[PDB]
Amino acid sequence: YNAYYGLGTSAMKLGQYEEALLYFEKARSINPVNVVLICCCGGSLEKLGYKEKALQYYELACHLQPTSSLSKYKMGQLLYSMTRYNVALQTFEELVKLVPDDATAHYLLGQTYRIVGRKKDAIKELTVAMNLDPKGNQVIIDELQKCH
Amino acid sequence: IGINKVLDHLAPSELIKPVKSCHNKPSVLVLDDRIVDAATKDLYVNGFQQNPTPENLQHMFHQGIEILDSARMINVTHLALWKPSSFKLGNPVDFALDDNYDTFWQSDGGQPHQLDIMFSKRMDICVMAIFFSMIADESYAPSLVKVYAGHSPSDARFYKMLEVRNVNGWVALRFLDNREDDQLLKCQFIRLLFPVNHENGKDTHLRGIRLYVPSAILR
Amino acid sequence: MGVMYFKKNEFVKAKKYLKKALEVVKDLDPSSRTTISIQLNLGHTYRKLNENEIAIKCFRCVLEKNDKNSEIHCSLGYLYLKTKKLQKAIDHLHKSLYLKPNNSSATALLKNALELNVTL
Amino acid sequence: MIRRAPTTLQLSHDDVTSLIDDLNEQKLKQQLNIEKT
Amino acid sequence: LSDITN
Repeated sequence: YNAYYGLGTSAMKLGQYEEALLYFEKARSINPVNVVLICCCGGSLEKLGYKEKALQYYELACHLQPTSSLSKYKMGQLLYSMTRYNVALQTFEELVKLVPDDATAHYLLGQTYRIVGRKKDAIKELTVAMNLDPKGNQVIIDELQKCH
Repeated sequence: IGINKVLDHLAPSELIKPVKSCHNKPSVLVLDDRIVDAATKDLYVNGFQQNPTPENLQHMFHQGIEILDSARMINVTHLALWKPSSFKLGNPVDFALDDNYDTFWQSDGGQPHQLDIMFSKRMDICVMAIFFSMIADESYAPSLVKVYAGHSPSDARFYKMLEVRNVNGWVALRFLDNREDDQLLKCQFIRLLFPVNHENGKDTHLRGIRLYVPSAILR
Repeated sequence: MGVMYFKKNEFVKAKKYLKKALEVVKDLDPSSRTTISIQLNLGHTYRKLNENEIAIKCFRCVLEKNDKNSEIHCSLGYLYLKTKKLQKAIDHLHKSLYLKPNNSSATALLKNALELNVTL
Repeated sequence: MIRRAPTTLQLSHDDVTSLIDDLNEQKLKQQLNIEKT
Repeated sequence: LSDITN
């Protein structure tokens, strides 16, 4: 299955999304129990445009592995794309509970809180993101400025 | 009417030609490393400085390579065909492109030595890197260099002049005269000439040469 | 004679002449690049005769007697994709790619086999 | 004498192309039938 | 040193 996964990735980087999905489905068929492969297939499917099927594969992955940071990250990204911030909020709170030391999680949590509207939550999370990491602070500065 | 307007757009004449008062002389680039300037610092990387010992030259040779490769850039020196004017059966152009100061390439033949750089696909060169060693190779030092440009051996045309006085380091030449909008050169055919060396030399070495162009998982 | 009757688009007599050739050489000398040609030609006639099981068994025999043969593996993949044995088909195609990476029809055959397998 | 190596039949490109086209229309046959059904 | 001038 590793080399089918590699063929799928090689097709994906060249833009042939349907071919990448074709490789990735076989890669699943070999090893049904997986998480990263499921996520890659859901990404290819949403690249094609099948958002509902990507969601179904994603929830299958999360049911199979309840503790999977990347899977939940992809759930949150897709829900943000789909304007489902109501449950995206719980996805991000669970994710930041999983990873407390990652500044990227704090950035997304604060951005979602600002989008939904909690000013205090947004400013607190963005200040925490500032404190943790100054490398990506340029975006964090703008995120504070727009919230303020 | 669409046909008529596009034809004017492809070939503007009255709008383009301002006065047609070109000076037609070849522009000459100054390479001296005793004067400090912002423009010279852009083209001269190693920095302005007795003659350093060869090991110091080797040390600065590596630091120049590292600095040039430090920036976001893509090297395609090995993505092209090379054909010098003549060999000497001791060192082909491989040791010139080996990124090693100790080894080098030498031609042997007619005085106007030619170095051909043919490309397979349309590559957009932005920075051309060349290394000189005036104190290390004073006998075979390149004194005057003329760089051409073109899409084929047929349509080779003059691009720039380069006069050598004292340059013991890497030389960077980004191209801006040809296209101000792109700040890069677009050609498939590049050739170099070395019509005469220092102190009336005969042959010429080439220590280094490089070409620069711009652009969760299971193992 | 079997080869020429095959080339003349008259398969039935080519088949019987190749069967006679095989039965004459069946008892003696399985090796020595003669039975290989006999079996390969007979399997080609059968695959052009639209009967596939006997062609498959003959091709398997010649594969056993000689493994390094890209064309044999492409023919095996052709026969297996004609039937619904997709796993054997794809295995023989990837092997054929292994013996010869730059095969023209093999790439399209692999693509077709994989899309059919995914849709199955 | 020296025996001449017997000629070997070759799997042409044309027939395999014909078969892959036939297979393509074969799978295209029931895809509309599935939608019909 | 070679490179003898005329």
